[PDB]
Amino acid sequence: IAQELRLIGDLFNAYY
Amino acid sequence: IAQELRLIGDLFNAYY
Amino acid sequence: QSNRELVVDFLSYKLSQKGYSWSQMAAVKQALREAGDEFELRYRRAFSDLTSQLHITPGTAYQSFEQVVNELFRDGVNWGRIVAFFSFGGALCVESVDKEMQVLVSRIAAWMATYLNDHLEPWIQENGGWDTFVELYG
Amino acid sequence: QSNRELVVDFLSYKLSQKGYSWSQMAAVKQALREAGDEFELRYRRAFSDLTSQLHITPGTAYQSFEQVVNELFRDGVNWGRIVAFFSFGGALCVESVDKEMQVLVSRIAAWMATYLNDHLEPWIQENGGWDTFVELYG
Repeated sequence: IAQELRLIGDLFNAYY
Repeated sequence: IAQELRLIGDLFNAYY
Repeated sequence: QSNRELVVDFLSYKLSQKGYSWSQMAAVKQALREAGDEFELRYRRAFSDLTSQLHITPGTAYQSFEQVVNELFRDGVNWGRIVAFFSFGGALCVESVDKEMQVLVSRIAAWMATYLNDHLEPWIQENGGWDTFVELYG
Repeated sequence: QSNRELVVDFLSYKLSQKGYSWSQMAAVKQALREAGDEFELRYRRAFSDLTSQLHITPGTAYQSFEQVVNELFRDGVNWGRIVAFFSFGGALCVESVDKEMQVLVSRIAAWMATYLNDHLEPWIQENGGWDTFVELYG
């Protein structure tokens, strides 16, 4: 769960 | 506006 | 305290998305949001859109507000009318801002809160409080 | 004060329905609600539903919470991760209650608010505060 949250989290941040 | 609000208002109350 | 506000909000939101409630002050807020949506709908189909009907002359917003409200509860109070009270106030804040009169928004909130406290609260207490309102509007 | 709360809520709601904002503390709350909805979506499609993945052993909820959070921000902080932080906490409150463990809901809120204050706030201040977060998530 921890790694998965980091992924979409980092994908969100890089998206903007 | 006043009479109209009273209508739907009273229709709501009687509905339940 | 701002940080906890953000946490209690969102958590309330996510709990409501699953039919749950953070507190049953939050269920009151939720039920009233939904009620206002339904009211503004059945008002729209039966007549016109509530916000479109609003045409506020400058420096007459208080008089306009107090006139409709005092007439709404002239002969009595009930839950459906209190819903109308909130929706009308909401429509007035939205009609303001639209006409670049944002200053009125805080003033309207003060008019609503004051009228709710002094005039409507006593009725609300005798009729089982806001908890009752949620039962009828589940 | 409960009556004004009901008025500021709803008014915030009705203003948001028309792309307006009561205050830009309310825009933060709004933007964060939406962000959490989008996060929980792209998390679901890419993997599994976040809430389903949760399986809380009794009396281990704090350890479970602190483990994921401390790992999430192990090497840094960013807005997208703070979104994950809220969503995960939200999923945990929803996974609780489901298993009849409502007592945890308030405790989770305390864990989130505390961690937000002590550990995340300093980062938030240096990166232009919560106002910046709203610009990126309009």
